Amino acid sequence: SPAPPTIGQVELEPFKFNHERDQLIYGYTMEELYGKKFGLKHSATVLREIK
Amino acid sequence: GYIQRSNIHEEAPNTSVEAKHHNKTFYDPILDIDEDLKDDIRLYGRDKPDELDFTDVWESSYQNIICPEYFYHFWFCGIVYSFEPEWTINYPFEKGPLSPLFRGEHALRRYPTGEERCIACKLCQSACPARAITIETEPRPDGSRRTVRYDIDMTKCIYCGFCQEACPVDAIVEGPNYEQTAYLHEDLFYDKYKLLENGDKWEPQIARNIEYLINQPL
Amino acid sequence: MQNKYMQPIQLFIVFEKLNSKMWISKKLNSNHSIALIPSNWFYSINLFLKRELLFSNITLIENSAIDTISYNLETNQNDLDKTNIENYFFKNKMLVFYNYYNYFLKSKLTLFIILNNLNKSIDSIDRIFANANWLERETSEMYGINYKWKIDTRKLLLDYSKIENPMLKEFQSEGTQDAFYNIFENQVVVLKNETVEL
Amino acid sequence: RADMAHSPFHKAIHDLEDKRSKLFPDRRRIPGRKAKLLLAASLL
Amino acid sequence: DILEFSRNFFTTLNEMHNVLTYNKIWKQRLINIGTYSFQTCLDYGLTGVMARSCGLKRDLRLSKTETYANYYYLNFRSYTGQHGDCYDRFLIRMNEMCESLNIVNQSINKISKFNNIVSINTKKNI
Amino acid sequence: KMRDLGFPMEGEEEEYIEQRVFMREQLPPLESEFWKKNYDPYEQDLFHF
Amino acid sequence: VPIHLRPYNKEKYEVPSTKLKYSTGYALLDVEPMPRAKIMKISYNILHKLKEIPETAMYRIYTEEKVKYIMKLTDEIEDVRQLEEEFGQDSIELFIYSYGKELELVEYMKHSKPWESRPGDEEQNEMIRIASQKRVYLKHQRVDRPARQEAAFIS
Amino acid sequence: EKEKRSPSNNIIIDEISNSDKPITKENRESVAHHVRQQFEFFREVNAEEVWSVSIEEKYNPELYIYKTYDMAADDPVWRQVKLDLEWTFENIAERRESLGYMPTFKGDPNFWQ
Amino acid sequence: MNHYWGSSNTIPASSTQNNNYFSGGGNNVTIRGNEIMERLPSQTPSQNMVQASMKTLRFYRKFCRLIPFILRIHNIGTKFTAQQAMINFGNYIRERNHYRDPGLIDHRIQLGYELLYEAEMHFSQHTILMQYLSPYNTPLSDRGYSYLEKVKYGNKSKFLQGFYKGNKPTEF
Ligand code: SF4
Ligand code: SF4
Repeated sequence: SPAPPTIGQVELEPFKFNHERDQLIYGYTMEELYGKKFGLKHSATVLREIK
Repeated sequence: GYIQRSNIHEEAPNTSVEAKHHNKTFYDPILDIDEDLKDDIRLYGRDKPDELDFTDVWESSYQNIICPEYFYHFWFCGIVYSFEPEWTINYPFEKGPLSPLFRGEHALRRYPTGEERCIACKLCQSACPARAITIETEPRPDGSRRTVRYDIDMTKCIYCGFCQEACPVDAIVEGPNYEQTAYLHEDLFYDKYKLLENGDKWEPQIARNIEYLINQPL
Repeated sequence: MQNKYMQPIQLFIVFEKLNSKMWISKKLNSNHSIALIPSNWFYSINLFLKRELLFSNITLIENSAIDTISYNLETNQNDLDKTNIENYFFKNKMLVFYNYYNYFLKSKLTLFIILNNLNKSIDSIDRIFANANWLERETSEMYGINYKWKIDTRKLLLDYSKIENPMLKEFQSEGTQDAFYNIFENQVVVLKNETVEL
Repeated sequence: RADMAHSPFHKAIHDLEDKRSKLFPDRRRIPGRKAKLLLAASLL
Repeated sequence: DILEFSRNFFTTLNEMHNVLTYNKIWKQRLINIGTYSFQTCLDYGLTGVMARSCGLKRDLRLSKTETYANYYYLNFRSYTGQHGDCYDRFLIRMNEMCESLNIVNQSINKISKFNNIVSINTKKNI
Repeated sequence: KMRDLGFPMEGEEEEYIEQRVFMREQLPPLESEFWKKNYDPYEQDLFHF
Repeated sequence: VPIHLRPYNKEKYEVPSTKLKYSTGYALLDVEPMPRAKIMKISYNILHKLKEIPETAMYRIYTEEKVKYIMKLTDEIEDVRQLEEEFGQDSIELFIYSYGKELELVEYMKHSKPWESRPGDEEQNEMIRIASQKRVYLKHQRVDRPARQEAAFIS
Repeated sequence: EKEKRSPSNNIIIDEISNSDKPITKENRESVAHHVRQQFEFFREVNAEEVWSVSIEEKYNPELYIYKTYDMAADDPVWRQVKLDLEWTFENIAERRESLGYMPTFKGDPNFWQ
Repeated sequence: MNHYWGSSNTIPASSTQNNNYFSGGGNNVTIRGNEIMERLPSQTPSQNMVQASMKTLRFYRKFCRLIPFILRIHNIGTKFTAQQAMINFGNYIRERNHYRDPGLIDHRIQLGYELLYEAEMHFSQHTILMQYLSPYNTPLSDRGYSYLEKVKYGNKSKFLQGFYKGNKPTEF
């Protein structure tokens, strides 16, 4: 019987902290795995008014 | 549940301008700007956006230094909300709006001839959820069946009106009176004299209300 | 009927040593299943329920007990068959029921346990479901149920310095004591009560 | 559908542009305007 | 009179809205207070507004097998939070009041007679 | 030890410390604990003393 | 070779996905970038943990069948959206959380032994059998007038 | 002959489902069949709810955002509700002003002869 | 010990010291604890009468140890001494001697611990909790007593005493 892969104790939790995420993403980055997170997407008129 | 439903998806109404029920100005470009704010990651959890910005910097600086909570809410509550006229009802000189169905002080009624309506059927006694009604009956020497005792503990009563609904001759009613405050616990032990005089005093208003209520089904 | 339904039969598949007795009724919701469970397997059954897939997303909705020692049919005594669940209310000293809801299967599950011992002893499940603490405390104080391996056994709703089970049929709704102020002691005391009767 | 656009259950469907303008704000808040204005004014 | 009450209740609810929702003190008093997730929300048998704040979609009116009293054949919205704290519960309660107004309006419409009889010529109401 | 357990390790994450220190329920006991024969508190056997 | 008897493939399952939800609908629940790999890991660990339960017990058989079903379904599906359309049309995070919960039941069932009988079973079965039976009533029973009680006389 | 089932059939009675496939310890394929059936039931029962479960909502959520002094102005539906209320009030007012009077119930002691 | 009776649940002697220096200590037996009780787990089941009797004896010992504290905090020391209160509660227990179901005895021990904790934390009223410490056939010590019915019904039996004094009101 092949040995099962190891599962971390803190793994299987509903959410993760920073070092837990660092454990999970050892080969990759946030953008490559989770995607892009956007704060606000102002329109052209709003951006022009802000400048 | 108990019927069939081949298509559970409720399709949206027709959006064509040709349609009779087309609703222009339903969507407002100035107001409906949710596409701007729907992609914010702050609305979905504890996470932070990939890039912060000077707009957030300016917002935080405005919130932390100017402290608008001391002028926004102060003005907008105080002045405007104080401009509105008052709501108070002057109780000694005005009364709050009631209805002919209002359940107040109990009374025993009479026929227009002066005869008691109550025939001691004890339906009101068994209808009482609080067991507040006690009735004892003897044949009156002329032969009619009348109560020798009919009393209600007003400290047991829950003022529910089940007894006036159960009465088949409209003998026991709940009147419009609510100013029945007493100084002794024994003043709230209502016997037949008290209920009879309550009926003899409040008969016009009770008659008017019952007249309207009777005419309602008709 | 007019909805997707399936029995919770895997529970008795895993627990191979148990008889299966289940009911569905139109007096209940169409997703509500009632089952009979022996008392000596209740803790293990709840352990299985709390963690097994498609059961783990479950919550305990209600808990209570029925004093069936005085249960009698009052009408239609000739319309009872061997399949009626009320047929299990006879000759049985006590009954206990638990009601759960499962979000994955969108189902209601009621479990019934027959207590036939005079001391009314059954294992507690408040170490599995955090609901069961107050619910089981109230049930134990109301019906005299003796819960074993419970987190908290203190009284929940009853008065201090009193031992009684008011929800038993033998108990009269007026109790046995009344509270009065005592002038000779300048404090409240309890006395044997005389009450009005209608 | 009473909760989506162009629903026959809705009654006020004809030209209510004036009422809609009167009852609702006609300008959009733009971030930073108050902050920049107040900070510059305070410094000056 | 119920429709009149609804129209004025919009204004009174907005009046309560603008002293609490955006208040810095209110936010610092309610945000991230009493936070819990769905696991606690299941362990302690939480239902209703608290269950909608923990993130769970649980409304008995909108359930297919558990609905009652005309609710299944109306059209209203229900709200769920994404943080499970006091602020979410407050906002959910305000939005539930608004949706209750909407449901009352829908019921009154369902017991209403809108169309009338028009003259055969000139399409004039009689 | 705290990092192995899963405690917050940053100032920003401390705002959710309770979610990792209190909101996780204790595991229920095994039924073998209930099936024991004796439940006396342990003490040293003083046979040779 | 069957998947459950096939060694865990790190490269096949630990692959980034380009189509993930912006968030789950639940508070304090994080989107898992690689859900299929986690499902395979938990399934293999469940099989290894079940290796200690007796093979003839229905708990082991039922769990092994369910695990095999889940493994086949998640191996045949490469898109997370169709996988989530299976398994209740909800967030896959809830499914993974509940399956991790399934992990501990193996240890909890060793000390409870659902495959072994208990001393109190017989009384429960007897009281089950007693409850269901025909229940006649004392009234509605025919009683005839008894014959005359003849008197006995001593000698 | 005495019972209606085979000695290997453990279904004493089944009125709920009228099943003809007993689950037995000996028959291991029945366990697999039950697992398949239960997973299919899971999918189907979650695929029939009209509000509780929606994968499209999970992937395309719709949010309500507080942005102005008016809570109703942040949602077109509430604005439509307010306009409908005003429309009903105006219709009632014009309909009642057209008639010019209002019948009322007046008390009559002749009712109490 | 994470329990209300744990050896570390004592009130500190001073604000900077649990006891004097060089050592620790505290009183948790004859007085109440420092922290409040938050849970009271079930009694471990007793398989026979010996375990139940041991539980009863230990509960009685705890009650006897806590008597003086209760008498002081409830201002009931003049009605009876500590020994008299112990004897009265022992009379209660003796009236409960005929019990033979160990589970019932465990339930009773749980209830007794609960009522004792209520008494020692001012949850109950002294005039209410004194019903378990009052004498059965003796007057209380804080007031005088009447011996009228002792003089008139001197040698008369119990039946005659209960016959001369009725069992119902006589007006009705
Ligand atoms: S219900 Fe009416 S008629 Fe009957 S006993 Fe009472 S008052 Fe009399
Ligand atoms: S109103 Fe209700 S509670 Fe009061 S006397 Fe009548 S029946 Fe009884």
